[PDB]
Amino acid sequence: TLQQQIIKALGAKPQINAEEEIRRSVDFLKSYLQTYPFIKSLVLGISGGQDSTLAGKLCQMAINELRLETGNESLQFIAVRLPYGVEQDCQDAIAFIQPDRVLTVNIKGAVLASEQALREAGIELSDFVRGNEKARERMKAQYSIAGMTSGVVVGTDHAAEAITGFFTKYGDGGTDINPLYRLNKRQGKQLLAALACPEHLYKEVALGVTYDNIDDYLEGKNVPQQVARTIENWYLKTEHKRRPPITVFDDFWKK
Ligand SMILES: Nc1ncnc2c1ncn2[C@@H]1O[C@H](COP(=O)(O)OP(=O)(O)OC[C@H]2O[C@@H]([n+]3cccc(C(=O)O)c3)[C@H](O)[C@@H]2O)[C@@H](O)[C@H]1O
Ligand SMILES: [Mg+2]
Repeated sequence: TLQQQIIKALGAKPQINAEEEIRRSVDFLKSYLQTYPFIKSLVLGISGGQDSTLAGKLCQMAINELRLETGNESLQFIAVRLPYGVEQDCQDAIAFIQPDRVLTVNIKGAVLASEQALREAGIELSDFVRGNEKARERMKAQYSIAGMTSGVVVGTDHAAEAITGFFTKYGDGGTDINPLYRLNKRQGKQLLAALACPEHLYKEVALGVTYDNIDDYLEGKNVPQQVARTIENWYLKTEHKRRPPITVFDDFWKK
């Protein structure tokens, strides 16, 4: 079935052990940094929501352990707040993560500048397209920071978003390493609970399904046929987002 094929492709599991997965992600980040010792920083955009808070906690834990283990005082986790103009949840998230450094970059000025240049050329953006533009400016900011701090950009992509391609191509989807990949939405909550994250930090119509529908599907459960079709429709439609640019050698789009 397509469901079984998708589940395999995304590495999703019906049930996971919170603590064990926490260590799998942390050990992953630690191992990567020890393999590429020129990397001195982990950069992650924080929004005060479930995904970035979970990833952020794991990143700081990885950095904390590597410091104690190697003695390298130069390693650091950089949390980046990227507000558009002018949110107490972000402060709470920060207090929970206890990041080594927090940088605040307001992307409004740049986004308005990009839109003005486009407008003068004859292109007016719809609010929808402006949203992706915002996501890409956030990507740009994080990569500039990584470039100046010898770091890599950590992504928050997970199975529940990868399956529907619910991310901006080269926007929040533009990252270097994704420690949450394989987990579904509710499983991400499990990890946060295990980390004692303040409940309110992890507690939109675009899709024709709910996150419970998506997580159930990813867990291999029997869902109403039309819900399965909707989910698979999104998956098939967004394969280009989960693969490198298309070349004359590719044939996946021909099926
Ligand atoms: N090992 C690793 N594993 C995972 N991620 C890694 C990584 N090393 C770096 N990264 C990530 O990638 C980033 C570095 O890559 P990138 O941002 O490309 O930076 P970089 O590789 O330095 O790209 C710039 C080079 O491309 C040339 N360029 C660019 C564009 C157009 C043209 C032209 O001729 O028209 C030439 C430019 O002249 C220069 O030689 C790092 O900051 C980090 O975010
Ligand atoms: Mg997310």
